[PDB]
Amino acid sequence: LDPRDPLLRLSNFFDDGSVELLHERDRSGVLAAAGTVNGVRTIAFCTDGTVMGGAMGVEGCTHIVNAYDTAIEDQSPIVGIWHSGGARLAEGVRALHAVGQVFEAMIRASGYIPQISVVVGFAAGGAAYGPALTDVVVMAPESKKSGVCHIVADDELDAYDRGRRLVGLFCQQGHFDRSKAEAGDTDIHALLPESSRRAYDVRPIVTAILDADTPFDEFQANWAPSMVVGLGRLSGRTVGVLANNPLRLGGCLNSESAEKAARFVRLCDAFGIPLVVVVDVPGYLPGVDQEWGGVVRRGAKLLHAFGECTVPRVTLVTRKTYGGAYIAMNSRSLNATKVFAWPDAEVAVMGAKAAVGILHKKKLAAAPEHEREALHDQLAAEHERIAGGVDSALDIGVVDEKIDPAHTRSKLTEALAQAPARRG
Amino acid sequence: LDPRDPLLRLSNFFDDGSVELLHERDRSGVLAAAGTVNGVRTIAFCTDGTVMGGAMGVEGCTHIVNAYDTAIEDQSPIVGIWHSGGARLAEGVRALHAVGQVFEAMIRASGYIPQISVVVGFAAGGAAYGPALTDVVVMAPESRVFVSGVCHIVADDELDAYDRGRRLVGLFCQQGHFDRSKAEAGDTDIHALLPESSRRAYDVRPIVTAILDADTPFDEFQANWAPSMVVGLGRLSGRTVGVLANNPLRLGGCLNSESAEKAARFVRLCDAFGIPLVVVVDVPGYLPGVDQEWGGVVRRGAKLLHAFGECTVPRVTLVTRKTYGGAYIAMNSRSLNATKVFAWPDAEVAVMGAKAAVGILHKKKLAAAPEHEREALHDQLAAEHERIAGGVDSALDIGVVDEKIDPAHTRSKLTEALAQAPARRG
Ligand SMILES: C[C@@H](Oc1ccc(Oc2cnc3cc(Cl)ccc3n2)cc1)C(=O)O
Ligand SMILES: C[C@@H](Oc1ccc(Oc2cnc3cc(Cl)ccc3n2)cc1)C(=O)O
Repeated sequence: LDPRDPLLRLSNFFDDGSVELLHERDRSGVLAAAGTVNGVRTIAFCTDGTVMGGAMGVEGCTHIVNAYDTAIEDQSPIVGIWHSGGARLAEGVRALHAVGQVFEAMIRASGYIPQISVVVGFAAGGAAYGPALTDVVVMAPESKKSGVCHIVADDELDAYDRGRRLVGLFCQQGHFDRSKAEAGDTDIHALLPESSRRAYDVRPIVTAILDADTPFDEFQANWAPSMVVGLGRLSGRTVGVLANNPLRLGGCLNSESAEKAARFVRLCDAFGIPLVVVVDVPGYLPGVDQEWGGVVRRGAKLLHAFGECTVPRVTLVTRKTYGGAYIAMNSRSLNATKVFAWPDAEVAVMGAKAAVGILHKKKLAAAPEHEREALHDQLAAEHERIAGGVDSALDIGVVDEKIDPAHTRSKLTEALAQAPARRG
Repeated sequence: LDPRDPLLRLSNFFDDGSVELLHERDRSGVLAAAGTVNGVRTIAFCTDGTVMGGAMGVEGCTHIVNAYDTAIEDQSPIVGIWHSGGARLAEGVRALHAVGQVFEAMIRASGYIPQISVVVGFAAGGAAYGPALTDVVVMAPESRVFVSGVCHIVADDELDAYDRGRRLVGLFCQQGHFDRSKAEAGDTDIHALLPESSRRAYDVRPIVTAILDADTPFDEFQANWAPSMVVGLGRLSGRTVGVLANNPLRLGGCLNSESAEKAARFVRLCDAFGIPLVVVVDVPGYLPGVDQEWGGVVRRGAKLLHAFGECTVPRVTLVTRKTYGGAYIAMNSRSLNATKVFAWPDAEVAVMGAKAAVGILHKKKLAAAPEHEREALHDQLAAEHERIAGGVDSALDIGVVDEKIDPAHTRSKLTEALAQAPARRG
């Protein structure tokens, strides 16, 4: 059989022997079917790369729409397998219309049933926008469109594999397990650099929080690299993680990271998936040139996403969190479920040196130039002794609890478990 | 510092003698008040630029939050007047928390009561992000936002800024009703505004203004951002409507990343407040960034599909000259549940232009043809393709256009469809 055969593709995705066609096979360019993915009833459709290179037509789109109606009715996840040059030129406006009806079905399904796209071949035009409307896009390398693909697989087979795991993440979310959280506790603080000025990759910290032999399904690893987001399991339960990554742009927020974070927050909130927000961010940045439009607009959207969120969302401040960025990273003012801080964490308007340069500008300016750098450092030291600490923020109430980093897992799990499924 | 006195500014904005302060005056850096705007009960607050440059602190932010709670409780529009360098740094994290609570209030109000910002001075940091969370930002030129599409309306001066601020609350809060007699009395031959040649570019704005009431301003949003797309509020037979229109004068009228984003936000705004939409379509395609980055147009375009697809206010489409391909689907097509789709007689609804279509469908015959005859062949191939594809009659047959109309009744036909639609569904 040709490798592009849609029944072959469907069969490699679904549980063995579970495939049930939803319609008679034809020359429409689409084959849709029901089946199971590790037991859970799932709907899927596959564009047929053997007919007109998978081009989307009236009858094909109609099968997709029927599959969507079926999935919506049964509340089943729906998975599309894509390989298609786009709309069938010969079918004219009729095909355009039919493609649009696919979009409208996906929009009706949005936030109601999970939608996973597995792009296994070239996908252009309507076949690029189709996946763009779904919740998670898995791409095989054999298939610039920056930020559109969430997960890059090794090949086609690995792509169905990640696709299958995603069905489990969304449809078998499970329960938190306090005993497993404690059993996985480690000293996560040890993963930080000795110097508080040195940059590090946050991912080992994310990995240490999540269950040990469970994959971290990171989204968009190569887009907006100053932000890390993705799905995993914490004591068996599906969680989404967001984490500033000091390794890139000093972990600062900017237009694309804010966009990446906001979309991820909205996706998890839509499906009842609780969030862990690992914060270590000194500030935020404009684009090339000094354009602030993006980070203002996207930043606002980030605020909106956390603000309206109802799933549990717990913040952990590892090292430092400053200013407006502090506010946007799931702060108490935006109704965070709980905010924890490691012992040596700093929560402040800005660095003590910068703070002092502003608060004592005139004293510093009026001081003799030779006594000045010493005066600045002395004032900073005294500022730092009364402002910035965890104990100050505790006092104000914007940090709920300072925690031993050896208890990060259990503490996080405990806070998430005590929150309602929906409120805040 | 008299001119930046908040009471003065609040008084310059509200109807004369309607100011009722919501709290004792102080040095918190904000003053909040209730009042009227052409009789509509309105809540407002002004940052106090005479105190530490309007810097935002715990007490001031608290007044803003109580103002929001009052507006939300009484379902009143709320207007912020902004002049602030940022947060009261000496308050430390306390100030950060307080500014966040302002954001959180704006979020609670989002889509529930109209929020209008009037930026009259330097607005930085938190004072930049606050207005970004509201629905319409008006900016006086004697000012600057800092920490691009963030400003929707640029006024002539501070008083002009208050005047537009005031008109805006009228658009949101006194939306009125459609009026057939007035719609018809304003009918003109709108098609006459197009060039003779279907290949010439033109500014779509006179077409929009021809549709809207003759003696009523068209409040265009973001005129200098995403210029291939025009959006804005105006009145149609006295009724507040939103207008979206591709503008052929810029980038051929093509969709792209920021035009899709501009359109999507505007759709969601009108949908939130029960404001019906007129979509004027003349779009031949869509574009990547000039570096060939398609990411934006894909992500933002999908957001436009979503905005129209979920929309429940009435929304009617008018195809004037052409609508092609994927851009056709996105511009409030029947497949996304458009309320009604009108087309002018010579309009084209198609996958692409006939010349382009044939060039693909018959690439081989064309390339085989002798060089001095390949042009006559291309043209005869095109003419026969458009005998059978692309016209309004065909589109009527398929069902993607509901009615071909005489352009001289454009304004009244649009009014009729919007007026007779359910206020919610589709
Ligand atoms: C000290 C500083 O205080 C600020 C600065 C900004 C601010 O508000 C926001 C809001 N959303 C943001 C979102 C992102 Cl992605 C980044 C930064 C953001 N900042 C709130 C307080 C200032 O006033 O000078
Ligand atoms: C012939 C052509 O047909 C298309 C192309 C694209 C398409 O889907 C969309 C969806 N949203 C869009 C949004 C915008 Cl702002 C622009 C273009 C958009 N296109 C649907 C059909 C193709 O398949 O090649």
